[PDB]
Amino acid sequence: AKLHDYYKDEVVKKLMTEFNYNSVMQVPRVEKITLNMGVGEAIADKKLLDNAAADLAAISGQKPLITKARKSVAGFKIRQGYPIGCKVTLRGERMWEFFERLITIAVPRIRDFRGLSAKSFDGRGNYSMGVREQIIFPEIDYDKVDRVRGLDITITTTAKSDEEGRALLAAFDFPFR
Amino acid sequence: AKQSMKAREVKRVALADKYFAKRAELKAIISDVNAASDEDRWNAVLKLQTLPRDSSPSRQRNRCRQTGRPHGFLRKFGLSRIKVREAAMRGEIPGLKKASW
Amino acid sequence: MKKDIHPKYEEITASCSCGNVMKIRSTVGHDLNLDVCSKCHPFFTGKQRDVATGGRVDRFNKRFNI
Amino acid sequence: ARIAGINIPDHKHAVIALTSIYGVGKTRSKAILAAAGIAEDVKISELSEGQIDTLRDEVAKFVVEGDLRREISMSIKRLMDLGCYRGLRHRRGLPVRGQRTKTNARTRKGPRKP
Amino acid sequence: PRSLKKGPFIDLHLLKKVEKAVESGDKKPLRTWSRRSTIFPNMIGLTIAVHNGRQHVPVFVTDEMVGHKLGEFAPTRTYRGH
RNA sequence: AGGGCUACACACGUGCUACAAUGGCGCAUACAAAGAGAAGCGACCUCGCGAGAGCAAGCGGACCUCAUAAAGUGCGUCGUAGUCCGGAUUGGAGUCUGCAACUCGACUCCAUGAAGUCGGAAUCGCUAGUAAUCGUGGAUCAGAAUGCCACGGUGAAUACGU
Ligand SMILES: [Zn+2]
Repeated sequence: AKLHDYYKDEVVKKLMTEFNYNSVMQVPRVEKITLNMGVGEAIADKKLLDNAAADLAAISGQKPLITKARKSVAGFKIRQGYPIGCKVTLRGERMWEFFERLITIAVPRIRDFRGLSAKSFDGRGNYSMGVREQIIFPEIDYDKVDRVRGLDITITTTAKSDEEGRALLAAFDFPFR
Repeated sequence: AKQSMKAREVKRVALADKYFAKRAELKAIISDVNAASDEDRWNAVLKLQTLPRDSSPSRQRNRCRQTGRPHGFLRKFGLSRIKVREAAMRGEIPGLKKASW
Repeated sequence: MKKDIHPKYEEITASCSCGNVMKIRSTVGHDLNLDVCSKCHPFFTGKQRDVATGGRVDRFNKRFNI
Repeated sequence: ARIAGINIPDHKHAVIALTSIYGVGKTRSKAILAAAGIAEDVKISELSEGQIDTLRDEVAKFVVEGDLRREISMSIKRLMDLGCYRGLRHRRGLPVRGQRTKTNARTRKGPRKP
Repeated sequence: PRSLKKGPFIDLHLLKKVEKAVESGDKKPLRTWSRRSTIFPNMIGLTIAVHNGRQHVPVFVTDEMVGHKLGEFAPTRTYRGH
């Protein structure tokens, strides 16, 4: 992923100045991106989770990890150990490549794209967003699709403040409406 | 007697006859091949819809003179079948009489 | 990582009406022909029309009325 | 017969067995039969292969079974996708072209099941 | 359909209000009534709240959302089933 | 100002079209009646398959326009097939009117052209130019009818009887 190179070089170069970090290891890093899809309604059908799984499998070049409901719950009539999710862990170049892919294909592909948020950072420069529809990715057919299922994302970084993740993502020219 | 509907009709007819001969030629600008469809007749349409749509002769229902009825109207007499039949019986329509053949 | 379970991640081409062509890996497979990118995108510009981005201007000059 | 990927019938007037193309009634049938210059009431089995190839490369100037089928498909697809009313009539599989709906439209809806 | 010789149809207030917007903002719609006005490719990117008889239902103008009428995208009767 | 009266799981009622060779198509070809016609008819002419458009005479009319009647007749064609029956539906592209044709106009061209193989129980109309069918015009009407009214055109059966 070029973004990875760009990070390592230009973003690295920028941030050492931007935070005045004395040790590159003290410098933040994007360590992983987790795409969780809280299917939830997989209590209804397996194939929707499978479709969601096919969806999360098609979108990113990495077979998914099908999450399960931790405990059973009446609020959602989910039984414990049940597959009410599906997610993938992108890290490394796949992470970066899907990253470039994302911010340069699907972000335009947003309906009435008004800019991406700047605050859904979980407190440690780990960002978290919500995707409402998968069709923004051209890995999708949009005609042979089954749903408009989104997912949520937790881009977990080695940045440690929300602001640092913000700055880091700004280094990637994140929209940050 | 619903003088609201009848005031609407009279008001509509009055303004259509006021701004008459204007939407006429404003239409003449538009069914003619000139004006490039974008220079004169196009601006002309703008002027058309500035002109009260309530000055068009199609908004009129052509209501009966005595009663202002929307339906059953007849362009020959200007009155409903009812008012006209009563007059026909009374003889105030010269020459008219029940046909039979 | 594992094998034979992970989707195929070949590098395809993102050639958009933006006119930019990018080589990303994905599960697409084919050469991808696009409409808009990180460039030639509204939010990434301030221009109305950030690129032809659809030639319906053609029909709009097929009916010319301005 | 195998023209345009289909198998237009044989022992049939040329104009008529030309109407078998999804996109050619009788009008376009005649149109092609003329633009290639072949008699109408010549049956299909009455046609040589030079005229057949002539037809092959003459019908080509239209949209054809799969192409046209697909084409109309994508048209309705833009209908649906654009989010319009006709899109909704189409979504429902209802009269789209402005028919009455409380009783008729047993064509789009299908017969009186309920 | 509409005669070509006649052109498109759109209210002047709509055009001018539209113009002042393409002058002076991008962020908010207009609350119109003219379900019969046409959609110009210049209105693309807007999400105008068009009337529908009682409510100003909003419609985001896109490329393909060009050749139809404002009334085409503000349905008037709410059917749900029997 | 908009929308609704046009909504549509549905039932019914009228009416339209068909399911075909006594017919479909193509060709040619004649016979009406009536009425309407001036913010109309509108000849011709010209453009446009066409919707129509321009041009536009005349006509307030036993005179000018609607305006060819259709059915028919003869030629061929189709050859009994969901068919060269149908022509629903749908797509596209138009023409027309109107401030305007999304709801919610009409038409034109192209293109798929659906059911549909004559129809349950039941049930309707009619005794002669009638039924039956052909077509025609008029109203309302900016535009808008399969409905209404009217005109002619072909044109039969049976009524034993109670
Ligand atoms: Zn682009």
